[PDB]
Amino acid sequence: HVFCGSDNLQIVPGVRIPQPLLQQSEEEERARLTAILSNTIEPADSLSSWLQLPRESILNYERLQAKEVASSTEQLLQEM
Repeated sequence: HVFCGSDNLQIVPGVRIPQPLLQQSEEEERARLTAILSNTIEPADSLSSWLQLPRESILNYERLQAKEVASSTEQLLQEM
């Protein structure tokens, strides 16, 4: 998904990385890459949108860690 690209590359749904310019100057392309990196915005659901992970997997992971900490705090309450 990342390296294989031709004339256009969309690694995450909100960012497009074009191919190097025809004029082929490394300074200008460096500036262009830095600018297009700066213009990006990272959404709150980046872990599921920017990555290829489904939302269900992220929710399942959050639920698993929540139940783990809930079990630990339940036990600690018994420990007194």
